Amino acid sequence: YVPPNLPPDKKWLGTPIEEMRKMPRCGVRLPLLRPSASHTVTVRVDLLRAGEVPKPFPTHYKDLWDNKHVKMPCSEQNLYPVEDENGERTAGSRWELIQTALLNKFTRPQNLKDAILKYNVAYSKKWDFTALVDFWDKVLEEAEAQHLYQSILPDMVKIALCLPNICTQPIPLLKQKMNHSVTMSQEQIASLLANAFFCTFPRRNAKMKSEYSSYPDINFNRLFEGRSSRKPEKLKTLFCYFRRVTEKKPTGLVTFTRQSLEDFPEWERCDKPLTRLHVTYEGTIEGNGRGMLQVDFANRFVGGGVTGAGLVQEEIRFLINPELIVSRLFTEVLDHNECLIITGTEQYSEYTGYAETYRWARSHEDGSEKDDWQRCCTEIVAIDALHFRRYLDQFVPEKVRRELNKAYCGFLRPGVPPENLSAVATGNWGCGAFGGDARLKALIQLLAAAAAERDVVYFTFGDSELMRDIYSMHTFLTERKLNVGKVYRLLLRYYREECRDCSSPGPDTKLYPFIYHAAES
Ligand SMILES: Nc1ncnc2c1ncn2[C@@H]1O[C@H](COP(=O)(O)OP(=O)(O)OC[C@H]2NC[C@H](O)[C@@H]2O)[C@@H](O)[C@H]1O
Repeated sequence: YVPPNLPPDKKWLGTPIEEMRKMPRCGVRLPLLRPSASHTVTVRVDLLRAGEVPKPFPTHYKDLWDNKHVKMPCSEQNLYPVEDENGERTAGSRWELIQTALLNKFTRPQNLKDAILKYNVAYSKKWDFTALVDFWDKVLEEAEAQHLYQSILPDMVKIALCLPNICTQPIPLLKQKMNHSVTMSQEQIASLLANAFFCTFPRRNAKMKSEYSSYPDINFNRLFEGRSSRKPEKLKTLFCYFRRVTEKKPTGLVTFTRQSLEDFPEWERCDKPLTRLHVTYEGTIEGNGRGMLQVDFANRFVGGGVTGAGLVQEEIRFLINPELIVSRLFTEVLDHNECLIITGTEQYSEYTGYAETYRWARSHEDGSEKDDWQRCCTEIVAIDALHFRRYLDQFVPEKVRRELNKAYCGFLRPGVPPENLSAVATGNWGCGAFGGDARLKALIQLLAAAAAERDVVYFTFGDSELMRDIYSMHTFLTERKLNVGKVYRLLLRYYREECRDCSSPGPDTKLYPFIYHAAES
């Protein structure tokens, strides 16, 4: 069986995009946003009104310095040792120290550094600031850099130091196995990120295995190091944010939910049928999946290398929607059965390129209308694929079972009637830096979505052959009436037969050919 040749000029195939369900239009009436055992809410829900920056709850700063919550910098327990009159050691408030370090003009880059390091003295002789020093003096002109130091940086310091009156409620850590949600103000997030920018957060820098060894970086220290060329475009994009939220205090709310599923489908038996597909080689997930569930091609440590190294799908999403970065403050690494769902973040910048082609394009005025909880109508899910080192590895059932489960966990929304759930807006998940095969993930995903009762929208990101092969396969499986079960079974029939005992680094027969042949020929 060789697949039927399809319309050679057309840009998309399958169900027309504008027929897929999308929020807010498809959404269930959200209930009274109340705090609960599983939902921390850090603003005044009674006072919550369109256009008005939310008042934080409770009104005055309550601190928790422990292993259940973020260790806020401004805590009275954030200490450093100090010699007294006699030489005997006492503790000094690190917060005060920070305050009086950052309340100074920064008229050169050397100053900002001096500042950050005044509290981070252990890393005086470990933290490179080239990238910054370069950005300020060489990449930004007299005009731009003047606006940065008498305006933006001081504005950032203001919201940074207002933290205790902004994030008055303790932020719990979203640990492994917790099914928990946090919802906080865009304003609150900007304060924390401002703090992140000034490398303010305590106990989050150990090379040595610490308490937070299990969590991603959050201080921005690494954005300052290296002779890397993409650092500046990164800075341009984050300042675009810091400039937008200092000038006009944002009035939205944002929700982070960790999801852990303990019980999965018995895929061999799964009776549910395939869902509707729309696949296109133009568009992008952020660009075109307006209203749908947009996937983040995530690292287990969420956000990937946004604070320093990387600059691919996730890092990019996290830069254009910087409010996602704060997820790193409190989200432990993802186990194989976990994900992070962020409803509410805004897009502040537009871009061009990818990896080392990345340029900051312009500011973006996010268009998304807000929901019942004053959260933008855009829901990202971060799911982490496996980073396959040898290409065949991924067809081992265990590897397929897993990628299936992750995808599932990221899509499934327990309790929710399918007819309310939007489409999933995805693409070549795990088939870039993580080096997996697109044709397989495509299927896997398409199977998981099926199991989740969510229709898919796949962006092939330029690859039009993929658009066809994808589509061809979807339509072949569908007209031949196949459920998730059989389609899974065949994937293992593929392993046993071409992969299990394979001399070469690649099989003689690719997946789709094999599947086509193995069902109806
Ligand atoms: N905006 C957008 N829309 C749709 N498709 C995209 C987009 N950007 C990239 N892609 C496609 O998806 C592929 C995957 O991007 P990538 O970030 O390389 O996804 P992976 O899961 O393979 O990489 C994961 C790791 N990299 C960054 C994260 O920290 C992960 O640790 C990429 O090569 C493209 O073909």
